[PDB]
Amino acid sequence: DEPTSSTGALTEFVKKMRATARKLTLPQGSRDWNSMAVRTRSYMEDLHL
Amino acid sequence: TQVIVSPNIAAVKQGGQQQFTAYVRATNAKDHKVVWSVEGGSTGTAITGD
Amino acid sequence: TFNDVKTSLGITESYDIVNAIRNSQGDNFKSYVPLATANNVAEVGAGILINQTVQNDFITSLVDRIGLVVIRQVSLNNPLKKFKKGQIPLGRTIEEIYTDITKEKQYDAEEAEQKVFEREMPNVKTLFHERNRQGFYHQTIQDDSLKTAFVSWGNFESFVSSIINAIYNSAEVDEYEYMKLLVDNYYSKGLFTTVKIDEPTSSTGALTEFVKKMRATARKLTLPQGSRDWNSMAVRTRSYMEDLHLIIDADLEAELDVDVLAKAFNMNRTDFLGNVTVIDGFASTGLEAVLVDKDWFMVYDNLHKMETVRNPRGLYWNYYYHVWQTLSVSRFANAVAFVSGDVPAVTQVIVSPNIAAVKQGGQQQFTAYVRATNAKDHKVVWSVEGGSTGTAITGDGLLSVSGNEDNQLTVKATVDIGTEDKPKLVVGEAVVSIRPNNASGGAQA
Repeated sequence: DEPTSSTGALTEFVKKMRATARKLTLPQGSRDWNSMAVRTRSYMEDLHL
Repeated sequence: TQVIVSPNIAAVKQGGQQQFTAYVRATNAKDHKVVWSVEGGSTGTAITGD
Repeated sequence: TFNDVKTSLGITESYDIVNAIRNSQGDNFKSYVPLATANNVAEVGAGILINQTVQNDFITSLVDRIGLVVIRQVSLNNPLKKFKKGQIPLGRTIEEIYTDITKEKQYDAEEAEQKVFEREMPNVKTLFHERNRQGFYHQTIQDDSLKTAFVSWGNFESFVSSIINAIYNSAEVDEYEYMKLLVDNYYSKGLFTTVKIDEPTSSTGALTEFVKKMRATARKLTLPQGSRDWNSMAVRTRSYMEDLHLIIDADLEAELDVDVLAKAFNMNRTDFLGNVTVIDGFASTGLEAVLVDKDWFMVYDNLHKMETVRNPRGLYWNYYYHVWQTLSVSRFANAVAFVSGDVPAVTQVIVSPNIAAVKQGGQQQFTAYVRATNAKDHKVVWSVEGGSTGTAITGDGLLSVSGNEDNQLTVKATVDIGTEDKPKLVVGEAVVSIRPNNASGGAQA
């Protein structure tokens, strides 16, 4: 939902943020976040929001 | 599962108006309807829709 | 001199504390009941204005003396003097020039064969400031008659010094009111970029919704790429965070102070993010928290001159302290006025460089920059009021004048808001002079 629409929608956006940014930097990686669908891994110092 | 009201703590001037925002936390996206109400107070203190 | 007088002279006296009250009830005024000299303290204990020659209580021929002289001194300083920018001896007008960015073209070697020496004009907007105030502060000190009023030389000098400090305070009082006036001029002329807020005094949510628009606009003003909006000339300009100056009044501070900060474990995250200065004014309606660059003020100086004459026949000096200033506002700096209450849908329609100077048969595109307040509406309606019979603007800003066009034109960018039965328009304007073509003219095939 739009995070500017409320405060309750704002914290909802943060929980979807931090959960996603942890998924990008798991040590086993995933196929779910590229578009070539390869098992890649990000690092926290590389992610730019 | 629950409903979150914006400005959970509000402190409104007499005569003033605070817009409130409901945030329906759900699983199925049915965009559920809200009924607003207010407990305590006068006859003049009455909430409207939205 | 003076004959008799009452003691209460300018006293309106809501209730008589002396006889009508303290002598009357057995109420909370019982703490003042046992006082023996209370009817005297309540009488002249506010100060008196007209001095009598009160006699002495024992030797009635003697008089009572003034035992102390308390000359009280004030020093009045302009809180906005840090925005003052200099002095001009010679000249009247200021030519503030902005150059703006231009548009990219595509690389093509085959076309580059024939367009080496083609020319493309820069995008340069200028604006103009000229001298505004010319005033003086007359003061007269008649030193020799004032020797009758004092006994000490140390009090005589501290009084004649005080009158010299009655001007130089008034030169700071009136300069402050003129620098507030430039703000309310700039809002009345409709030139701030208004961010519509609620009145922060009403609900503390409306206060906290105001801090969010405050910090956002401050972050938006200082984005390194700059932004076209937030100023009245509509150029791409970039503010520095140390150069933003949030000008609130004293009430809006204590809203943030008591409500927001008091209950903030992290103070810097709900901070105003500017160099917050405090006034007690803005005078208009709903206007508060004017967030400006420091280059917004174009206050210059022209004369600070104390000129004296002495009348020798009557023993006095005249003190004419002349102040001449150029009190104006740059529009190339960017300025935001958080106006509560109801504001219009469109505040202004900024148009293209308003000096187009188009040759007969030429074309010129005019770019509208609508300063809408809320979210979206408002297609622009164009117009060629001025000369005609050939002069025709399209739905975009192309002018396409004529071969016969002579008179200057007024290109209008009209935005209709409000009611269809009384259509309130926000009409931005642009001027263009028409120079003759002189080739491919006369008659034509």
